[PDB]
Amino acid sequence: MELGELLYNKSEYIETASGNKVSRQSVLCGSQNIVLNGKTIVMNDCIIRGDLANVRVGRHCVVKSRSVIRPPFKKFSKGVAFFPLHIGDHVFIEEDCVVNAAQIGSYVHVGKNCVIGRRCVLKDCCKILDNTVLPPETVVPPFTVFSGCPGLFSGELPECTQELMIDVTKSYYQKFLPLTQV
Amino acid sequence: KIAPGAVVCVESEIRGDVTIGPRTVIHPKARIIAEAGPIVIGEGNLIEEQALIINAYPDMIIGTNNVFEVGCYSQAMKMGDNNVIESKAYVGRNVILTSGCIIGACCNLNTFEVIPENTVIYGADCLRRVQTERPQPQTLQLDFLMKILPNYHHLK
Amino acid sequence: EKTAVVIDLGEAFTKCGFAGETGPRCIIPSVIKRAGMPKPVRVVQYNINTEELYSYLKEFIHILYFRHLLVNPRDRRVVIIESVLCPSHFRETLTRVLFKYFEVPSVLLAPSHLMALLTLGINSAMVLDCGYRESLVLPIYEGIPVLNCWGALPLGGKALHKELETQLLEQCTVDTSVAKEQSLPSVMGSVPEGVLEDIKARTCFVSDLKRGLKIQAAKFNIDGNNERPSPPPNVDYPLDGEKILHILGSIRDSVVEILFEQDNEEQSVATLILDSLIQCPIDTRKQLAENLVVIGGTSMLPGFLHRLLAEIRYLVEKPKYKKALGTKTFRIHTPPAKANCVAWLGGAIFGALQDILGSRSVSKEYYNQTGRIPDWCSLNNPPLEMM
Amino acid sequence: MASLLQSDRVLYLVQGEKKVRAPLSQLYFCRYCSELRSLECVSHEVDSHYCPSCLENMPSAEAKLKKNRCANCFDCPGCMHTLSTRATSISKKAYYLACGFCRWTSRDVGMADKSVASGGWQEPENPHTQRMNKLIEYYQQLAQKEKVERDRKKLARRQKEIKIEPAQAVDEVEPLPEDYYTRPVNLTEVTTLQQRLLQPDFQPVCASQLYPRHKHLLIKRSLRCRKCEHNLSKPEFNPTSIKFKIQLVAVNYIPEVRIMSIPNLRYMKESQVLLTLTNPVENLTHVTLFEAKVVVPPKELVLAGKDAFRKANKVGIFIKVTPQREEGEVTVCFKMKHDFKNLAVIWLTQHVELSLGPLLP
Ligand SMILES: [Zn+2]
Ligand SMILES: [Zn+2]
Ligand SMILES: [Zn+2]
Repeated sequence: MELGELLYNKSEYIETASGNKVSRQSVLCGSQNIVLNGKTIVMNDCIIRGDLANVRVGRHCVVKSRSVIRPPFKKFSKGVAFFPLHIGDHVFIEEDCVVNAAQIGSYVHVGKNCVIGRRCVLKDCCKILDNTVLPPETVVPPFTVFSGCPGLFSGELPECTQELMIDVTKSYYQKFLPLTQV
Repeated sequence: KIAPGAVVCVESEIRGDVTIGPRTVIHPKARIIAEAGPIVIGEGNLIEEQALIINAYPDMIIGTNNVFEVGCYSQAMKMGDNNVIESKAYVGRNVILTSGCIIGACCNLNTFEVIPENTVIYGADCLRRVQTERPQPQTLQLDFLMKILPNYHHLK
Repeated sequence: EKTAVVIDLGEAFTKCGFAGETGPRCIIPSVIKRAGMPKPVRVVQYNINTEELYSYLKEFIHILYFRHLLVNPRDRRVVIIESVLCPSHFRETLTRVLFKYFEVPSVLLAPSHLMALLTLGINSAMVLDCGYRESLVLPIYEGIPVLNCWGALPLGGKALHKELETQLLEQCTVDTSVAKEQSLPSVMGSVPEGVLEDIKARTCFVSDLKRGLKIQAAKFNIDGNNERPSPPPNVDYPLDGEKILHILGSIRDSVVEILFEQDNEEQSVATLILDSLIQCPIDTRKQLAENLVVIGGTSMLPGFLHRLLAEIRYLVEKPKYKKALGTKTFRIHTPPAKANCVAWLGGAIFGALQDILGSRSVSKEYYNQTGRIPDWCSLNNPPLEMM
Repeated sequence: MASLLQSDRVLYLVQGEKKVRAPLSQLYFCRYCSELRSLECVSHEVDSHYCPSCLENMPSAEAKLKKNRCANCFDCPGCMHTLSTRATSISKKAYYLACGFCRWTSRDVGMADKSVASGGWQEPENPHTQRMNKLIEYYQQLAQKEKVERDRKKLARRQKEIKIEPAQAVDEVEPLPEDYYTRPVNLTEVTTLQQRLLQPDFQPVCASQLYPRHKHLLIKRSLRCRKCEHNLSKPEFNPTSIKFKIQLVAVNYIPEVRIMSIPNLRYMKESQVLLTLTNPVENLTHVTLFEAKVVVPPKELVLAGKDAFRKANKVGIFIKVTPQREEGEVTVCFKMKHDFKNLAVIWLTQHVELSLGPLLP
C-alpha cells in the first residue's frame, strides 16, 4: 500500500507547538478542557465536547471528518456525574463516527459510520467494523472484533495487529504534509 | 419563532417556517428545513448535533419531549409524544410514529405503517418488539431533561 | 471415559450438541459461510463432486470443532445416521475427511429409528420419522429393523416452500413502502426461504378432517358445492424491506393440505403406516398396530396429529386396508422429549454404551488398513472381527 | 490494518502436510527448525475459558462441568446481546435483568424481581430427566451382561434385574383448540423459529415463555508447531491481559514484500511493477530474487539493518511482468532466497505469489 502523501491545504490546518494539525473548521467546545497529546490530526467538521468534562486524546490520534467526541453523562437520582472521555495512543477514528465511550484504549481502530453506546470501554488493539452499533456499557476486550447491528463478537485479532498499527499511525502523520504547490 | 425557555445555538441552521416549543434545545450543526410547510416542535424536545429534520415536497407536527440523537434523519409527517430516535436512524416520509416509540440506531423506517404505542424497533432487520411490560414511564427521563436542558446550553 | 457426540442431520441440521442429556443442542443451522461465496451455501448435497465436499466438511468440521462445541475431538466420535439409505458418499467422504484430516482415533455409526425406541423402553415397531426430505416409515422389530417393509415420501416440509411461494404469489397485495398495492411478482421475483419459513413456522396449522375436507372443497368447488368455511382473519405480515405482506387467513388453512391430498396417487402421508402393515408379518401386527412412534420435527406442526390420526383411522375403513387387515386401534407412544430430540437422545444414551461402544464400532485401524467400512448394501462386508 | 494495507496481494507458500498460501502477517516462523508455518498447518490447543461480558476466567475442568457457559451472564432472547442486572429501591434493593439495546427486561415475561444481583435466575429442569436416568441404568446392566457373553465366546474360540415400565401410549391426541380457526393471529406475541430453537428443551411458542439462556464462554487458543512441538504463540491465561509469553510472527524473521505501484498491465506487454522489500531485523540481510512471466534482477540486494529507491531498511525494486492470459487477474510467482541468523547462517528460499489485479484490454 503506497501510502501517498495526504497533501492538505496549508491554510486550512493550524500546527500547534505539540505538532497537532487541527482544521479551521473543527468545533472545539470548552477548549480549556480539551487536551490533545502531540502528533494529533483533527479533520474538518469534527466536534469535541469538553464544556462539562475533560477530553483527553493520546499520541498520534487521527479524528476523521464529522466525528463527534462526547463524554458520557451518568444521571443519578441526586445529580449528574461528569465522566472524562479518555482516548489512548495510536487511535484512529473513521468518518461519521459517534463516540460516547468512557474510555478507548491504545491501537484502537473505529470503522466508518460506527455508533458507540454511552459508557462503552474499548480496550487496547480493538477493531470495530463499519456500521457497527455498540450497546451502552459494552466492554470490548483487547484483540476482539465486534460487528453488526447490534455489534456482536465475531472473533479475535492476531497479536501482529499491534505492530502494523504502530507503523500506519506514524506513517499517516508523516504523509499528512501541507500541499506543497507543484 | 423561539418560545420562552428554548435554547437555539448560533451554529444551528434553521430555514423556513419553524416554531420551537418551550424548553426545546437545538445543538450546533442541527439542520431544520421547513420547505413543504411549517415544522411545529413541541415543548421539551432535544435535537442533538447533525440531526436533520426536513419537511420536503413529494418530488410536520412533532409532539412533546422527543429526543433526536446525533446524525438522525427524520422526514415524518406526524410524531407522537415521548419518542426516541437513536443516532443515524432514518424515519421515512410516510412513517406515522405514535407515542412511546423507540427507534434504534441505523434502523430504516421506509414502511407505510402506523407504529403502535410502546414499540421498540431494533436491529438491521428493524424487528418490532411490542414491549409487554409498561415501558417505565419516561417521567424519570423527562425530569432529567427539564432540569438538565436549561443548565448545559447558553440560553439566548 | 468421555462420551459423546451428536451430528446434524436434516431438520436436524440444527442438532449439534454432545452427550449426555445435558448438552447444548446448539443451533447450527448448517451452512458455510465462506467468504467468497454467495451465502450461505448449504453444505449438507448428494451427487456432489466429492472434492467440493471435501473441502467443505473439512472446513465445517473444522469449524464446529474449532469453535463451536468445546470438542477435543480425538476422544469422542459418533456418527448418527439419519438417513440406512445414505449413499456411500458421502459417507465415504465423511470418513475420508477424518481419517486423515482429522485423525480419528473407532466409530460407531447408528440409525435414527433405532435410536428412537431407546427412550420409550420399547424394543418394538412402528417408527415414523419425518423431517427434511424424504420422510421414512420403518417398522423396527424387536431387535431387527425390518427393511423389508420400507417406505418413503417427501416432504417433509421442503416442498412446503413451493407450496407457499406459490401461494403467496397467488395472493396478492403487498403493500409496498410507497403505499402502492403491488404485485408480488413483480416487486420481487422471489421470496427468500427464510421468509417462507418464517411465515410457515408460525402460521401453518392442520385442521380437523371434517373440515379439512371443506378446505379441499375449495378446490373443489363443484357445481358450487363449496363448503369451505370462512377463513380465519387475515394477517399483516410485516415483511422485511419495510414491505407488508398481507396474508389471507385462508392460507394457513391451505398449505397444510398438501400433506394430506388424495390424488390418483394414494394418500400416502397417511398411509405409510398402512402400506406397511400390510407388508409386515401377521404375527407381529399385533404390536405394530397399536404401538406407533412418531419422531421428527415436522410433527410439531400443530393439529397434525389430530388429523393424522383421524385419517388414519379413517382409512382404516377403506376396504382396502380393512378387508386386508381387520381392525384395531392405534395408540401413540410418545416421549416427553420433543420430536426433534429423540435422535439426539438416543446419542446421549449411547455414552452408556462405552463398554460396548468400542466393540460395535468400526476400527480406526481397520480403516486404516482397508479403509473399508461396511455397508449393508455391500457384497464384501469384511468380517471386521478378523481384527 | 492487514486489510487497510492490502496484505492480501502478497502470499507466502508454506510447505507442510497441506500447501497453504497466505499473507506474511498471518503466518508464523518457527525459530527452532527455521521454517515458515501457516495457521492451518499448526496445532490448536485450548488454554483458557472466559466470559466476554463479565471477564471472569474459567478453568477447563470447570467449563466442562458447566457445559462451557457463563453462570452469571445471560443472552437476551430479543437481540442475543448480554443482559445487565439493574436495581430499584423498594420501601431494599430489588434486582432485574435488562438489555441496553432492545429494552427487553425479565418483567416482559412476568419474572419476579430477585433479592440477589446474581445466582437467582434458574433455567427450567427437564421434566423427564428421571426417566432418562432409569433407561440409562437399564441399558448399562444389559450392556454388562452382553459384554460378558462376548468375552466367554472369544475365550472359547481361543444383580436385581432392572425392570423398566414401557411408556404408556395415549389413546387420543389433544385436538386443535377452536380458537385457532377464528382468532386473529398476533405475530408479535409468538416466538420466531430462531427464538424457539434457542430453548431446544421445550421450544416456547409464546414470547412470555422465552427465558434468557446462559452466555456462551469464549476460549483463548495457543498455537504450536507440529514438526518440533515448540510454541509459536502463547497468550497469558488471564483473559484481561494483552501480553503474550511467545510471539514468533513470520514478519519479524522473513523480508516483507509489498506492492507500491502497479502499471497499466496489457496482454504480452512488458510492464515494471514496483515492490518494496523490508528487512525486519537489526542485522544486514542479503536477498536475491529468482524466477504471467516475471523477470527479476539477477543481482543480490543488500538491505540495511532495522534501526527505485533506498531508505533505511527498505529498498524499492522494479520487476518486469509479461501477462500470459488474454483475460483475468495477473498473478506472478518467484523464489526469494535470503540468509537467516538462527539465534535459537542458514539460506532460506521463500515462494512468493503476487496478485497484481485484472489485466487491462
Ligand atoms: Zn461470575
Ligand atoms: Zn436484548
Ligand atoms: Zn520441517
